[PDB]
Amino acid sequence: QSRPASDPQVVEAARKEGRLIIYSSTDQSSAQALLDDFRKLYPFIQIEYNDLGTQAIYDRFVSETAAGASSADLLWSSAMELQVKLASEGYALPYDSPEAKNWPANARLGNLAYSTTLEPAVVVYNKRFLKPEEVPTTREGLARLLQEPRMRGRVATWDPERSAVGFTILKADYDRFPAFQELARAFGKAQAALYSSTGAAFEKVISGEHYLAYGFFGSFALLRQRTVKDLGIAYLTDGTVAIQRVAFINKRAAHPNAAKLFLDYLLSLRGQNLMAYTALIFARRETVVGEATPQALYKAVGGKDKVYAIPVSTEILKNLDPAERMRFLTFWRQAVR
Ligand SMILES: [Cl-]
Ligand code: NA
Ligand code: NA
Repeated sequence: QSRPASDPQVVEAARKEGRLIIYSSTDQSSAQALLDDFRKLYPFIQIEYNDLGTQAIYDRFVSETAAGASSADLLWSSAMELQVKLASEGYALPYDSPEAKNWPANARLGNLAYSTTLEPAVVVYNKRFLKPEEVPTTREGLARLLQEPRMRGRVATWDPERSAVGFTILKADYDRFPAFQELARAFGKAQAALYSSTGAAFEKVISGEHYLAYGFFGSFALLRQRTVKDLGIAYLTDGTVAIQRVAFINKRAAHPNAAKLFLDYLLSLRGQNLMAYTALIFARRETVVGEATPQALYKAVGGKDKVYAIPVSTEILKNLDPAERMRFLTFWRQAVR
């Protein structure tokens, strides 16, 4: 009774194909439950899951296509600007997902690419050093906390010069919230350490070498919290930036119908529910019940209007413009040093 909406012509052509190749940035141990469940629905499809860095996905896909080689059927990546760039340059199979009828226009590049997640950039902290009631939930509040001598060298955030996702998140913050400028200068005052990776930042918070990290995905925070009871999460109430992992089907898929079934599964309530519940990846689909969901996120930030979803839109390509990049990085480097 929860099987994704299927075109019978598509399921029958997927049987003949009987294979699916995925290039994905989602860690395989996070995706596993979805792969196993997809196979229970479509046990006639053999999956090749390639778990790759977001740059690897873009380079590898661009290479194979250009050399004319067989590449991925489906590309699934948290690098929104690179996915949107490929899908707006002829790399994407146009396909109207029957599971995406209620997707907001800003969660889909028409029929070229789809959001699969709505993941908030949050504050994480070490509850042995900071109690929940003293962790501010606004940029101005965090800027105030970081004036305290006890916070000097105790703060982590992204290095937007070494992380594409870190860039997306901090740039969205800078473009949307004036108070971000005060907070960036406070990272300077506090001698914030910058990280190219969520895991390197989280390790230092768990160790107590930092007490607080700003701008990391709630999905990773929740996943680590399962293991680590001293990890606190605070949601920003003056405005939260959310990233959307983008999926699209290769225009040249060898198995385009298998890729439609998997894209439909990723978007369905069955797939979105399993992703939220088992992977603790914040779902896109608003009907999912549980902690890693739009409803839970909206209650935590004080309403839907306080979440800015980075859109699945060619408008985000301004982030790749050298002049725009430079203006942001010029401000950033001046403020945080
Ligand atoms: Cl990361
Ligand atoms: Na389907
Ligand atoms: Na639904």
